[PDB]
Amino acid sequence: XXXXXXXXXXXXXXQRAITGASLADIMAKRNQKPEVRKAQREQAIRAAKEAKKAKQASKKTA
Amino acid sequence: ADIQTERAYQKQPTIFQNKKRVLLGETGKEKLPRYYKNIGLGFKTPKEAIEGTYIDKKCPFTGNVSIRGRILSGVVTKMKMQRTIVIRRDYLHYIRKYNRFEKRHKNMSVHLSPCFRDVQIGDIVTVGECRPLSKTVRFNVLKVTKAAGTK
Amino acid sequence: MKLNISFPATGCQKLIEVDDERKLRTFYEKRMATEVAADALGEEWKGYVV
Amino acid sequence: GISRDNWHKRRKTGGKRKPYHKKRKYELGRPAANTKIGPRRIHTVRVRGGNKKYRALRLDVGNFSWGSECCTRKTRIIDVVYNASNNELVRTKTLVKNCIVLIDSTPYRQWYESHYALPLGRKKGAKLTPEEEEILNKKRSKKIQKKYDERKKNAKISSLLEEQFQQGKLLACIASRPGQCGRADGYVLEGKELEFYLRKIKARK
RNA sequence: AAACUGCGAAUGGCUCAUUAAAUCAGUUAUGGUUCCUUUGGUCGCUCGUACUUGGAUAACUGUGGUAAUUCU
RNA sequence: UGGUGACUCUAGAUAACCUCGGGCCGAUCGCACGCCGGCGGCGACGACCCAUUCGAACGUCUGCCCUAUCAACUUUCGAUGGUAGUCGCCGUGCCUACCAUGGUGACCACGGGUGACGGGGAAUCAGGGUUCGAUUCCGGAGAGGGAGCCUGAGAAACGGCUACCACAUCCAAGGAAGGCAGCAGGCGCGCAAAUU
RNA sequence: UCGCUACUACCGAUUGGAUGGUUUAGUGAGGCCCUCGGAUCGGCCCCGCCGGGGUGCCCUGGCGGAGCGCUGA
Ligand SMILES: [Mg+2]
Ligand SMILES: [Mg+2]
Ligand SMILES: [Mg+2]
Ligand SMILES: [Mg+2]
Ligand SMILES: [Mg+2]
Ligand SMILES: [Mg+2]
Ligand SMILES: [Mg+2]
Ligand SMILES: [Mg+2]
Ligand SMILES: [Mg+2]
Ligand SMILES: [Mg+2]
Ligand SMILES: [Mg+2]
Ligand SMILES: [Mg+2]
Ligand SMILES: [Mg+2]
Ligand SMILES: [Mg+2]
Ligand SMILES: [Mg+2]
Ligand SMILES: [Mg+2]
Ligand SMILES: [Mg+2]
Ligand SMILES: [Mg+2]
Ligand SMILES: [Mg+2]
Ligand SMILES: [Mg+2]
Ligand SMILES: [Mg+2]
Ligand SMILES: [Mg+2]
Ligand SMILES: [Mg+2]
Ligand SMILES: [Mg+2]
Repeated sequence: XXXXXXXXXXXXXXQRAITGASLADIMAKRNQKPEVRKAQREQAIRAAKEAKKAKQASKKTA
Repeated sequence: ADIQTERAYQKQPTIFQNKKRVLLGETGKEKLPRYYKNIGLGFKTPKEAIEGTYIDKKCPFTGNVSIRGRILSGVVTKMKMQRTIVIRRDYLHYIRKYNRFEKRHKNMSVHLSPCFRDVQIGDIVTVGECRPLSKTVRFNVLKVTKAAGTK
Repeated sequence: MKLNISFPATGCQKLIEVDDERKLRTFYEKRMATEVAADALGEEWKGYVV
Repeated sequence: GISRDNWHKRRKTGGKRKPYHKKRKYELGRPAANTKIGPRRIHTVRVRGGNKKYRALRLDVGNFSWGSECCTRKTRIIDVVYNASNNELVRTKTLVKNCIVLIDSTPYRQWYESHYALPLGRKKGAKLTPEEEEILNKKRSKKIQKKYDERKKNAKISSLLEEQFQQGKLLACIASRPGQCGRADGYVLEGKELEFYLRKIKARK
């Protein structure tokens, strides 16, 4: 006799392997935990700090 | 009273009347201060404007217009329009071939502030140019000189 | 009638050609952007929602 | 579309002229924006030069100056009482410049009673509420009571205005043209004009 | 390369049908207005995730349709 | 405070206002690399608003060929003016509402005609004129005829669009696409005019 | 004057025909404006179940299931 209902449909983002990184690599970096990432970050940060003060000494040398 | 003819209230847009006062100053008198401006070319703004009670927005003195442009003169012929008159300017147009002039004339519709009055057909009126007031009216009456036979 | 069918999550397509009046019976009198399960479409489809 | 051009027209004498050019953009007229009282509705138009003209289809609030005591408050508009131009325009309640309009007394009476600490438009029944008595009767300090008392000589109001407050509705007039402007803003009718317009609207009956 | 964006396409070129205080010429005004650009001015004057924020779309990949297009 | 021949100018102070179809305040780019974990040089775009330039748009004064076998004309549907508005980028019967009854005309209005775009100019000339100026500069109009809009700083644009009329192209008959008064060139017209 | 031949314009029924220009009236494509309309496309909530964090709850995450909830385009 009438329609009172307005349907609400949902949008879902699935996962696909992106060319050059297969779904195993995406999930390998995604599921990586806070200890691993924090270690990598602080290590790269300190390597970069060393290279940078080395290049500051290489600025004052020239 | 008698100043307000029209449906709308008749004001002098740049003056604020309703400024409040003591009941000792309300008993003294109500004189709403005129706005009048001195028009520039050395026409002394008539006495009848600065004292006078009338309100006309398009008058050069008591209202909003600025007189800039040509300044012309003519003679009054027909006044049946309200706050405007028709004046005619005569002149001689030279025809080269014949080496002589022919007479010619043009009719101007021009607005006239209610301060000037007793302006009588056939007398000299000097007008000055304004921004367009109406369809045919681009001018404004700056000063009125009587005809040669005034008593 | 040809059907142009698309799997979003897989990211693929196929062009299918359907001549059956029933299979289209399910689709007639339908607006765009409405969900119909594909049943009459074939044996394989079944629980497939289109 | 609608051309506000001058060349469709008789001469000063009245001979019709044959138009030399077909209609030009800049001579365009737009449709009339009539403005009604309701919940706020506004449509931006892009005009010559690329500037925004703000057009008002429905208005509610407008702000107004109570000029005597020199204040201005943001008020709610109620009704169109009078229009010099057109009676038809009163009937449909249309807001144009210089039509005349009823507004809420409220924010004014509040300001006033805060400034002068005096009763305004209150019934002779005199019935009051706690906030009212604490604002009006209040408490003072010596320098304070002298200030307020010094202003009490000043504040007295035209009997007409006084009445208006008692009714809750003030008579005002709109100086801004909502049609192009986007706001209906204006001033309270005081004194001579107020008495005048009152005479016109009593004359409307 | 393409495609998005920005800008230009209102100039220039052609013709003389209309058009008789109209166009137009000299003359003046805009204190009655709009102005991309260019040139100079302004651009911590406001007292109330930032070592960087949100979503989408074109080219591109692909599946297509129509006799037909600078269609989609 | 400053300015004009003259402002209801510019600047100042007070009360408020501020559009969801929103105003300003840089979430941007490059090249050099240097200085005491911090500092910065040159540029590129942007940007509200002044001012300026190119203008544009409306007004002022004076000026046009023939015609009386056109003498009165305009005004219920704006003619002329008044008052308040609407619209517009603003001044204005531009448009509405309400009043007034005006305005033009033998100094030739109004109407008709023009093998009429207006000028700068050309031909011819003792002095005076007469005739011509579609045509390379300046201004106006128009893109088959009318009308109506998008976009934009700027068009009522036609090498944009939407109709109707007139024309005409393609078609698988469902539909689609048109605009040389740009250059060439073709047809027609014609006494009359060039190379795809 | 009459007569013969030729050539021009004129009156002339035919409500003669054709074209152009205005326009009264009726009809009225198409844009623009207003009032609606609301196909669809989102966002926020509502819960269920589970994972991490913070203290039965709170902050998140991961899905899902659903309401004439209320908002934007
Ligand atoms: Mg600008
Ligand atoms: Mg492009
Ligand atoms: Mg540029
Ligand atoms: Mg600049
Ligand atoms: Mg493709
Ligand atoms: Mg008027
Ligand atoms: Mg006016
Ligand atoms: Mg009327
Ligand atoms: Mg011609
Ligand atoms: Mg000529
Ligand atoms: Mg010429
Ligand atoms: Mg030529
Ligand atoms: Mg030219
Ligand atoms: Mg044109
Ligand atoms: Mg042609
Ligand atoms: Mg542009
Ligand atoms: Mg066109
Ligand atoms: Mg062409
Ligand atoms: Mg062109
Ligand atoms: Mg050609
Ligand atoms: Mg031949
Ligand atoms: Mg030849
Ligand atoms: Mg009709
Ligand atoms: Mg229609």
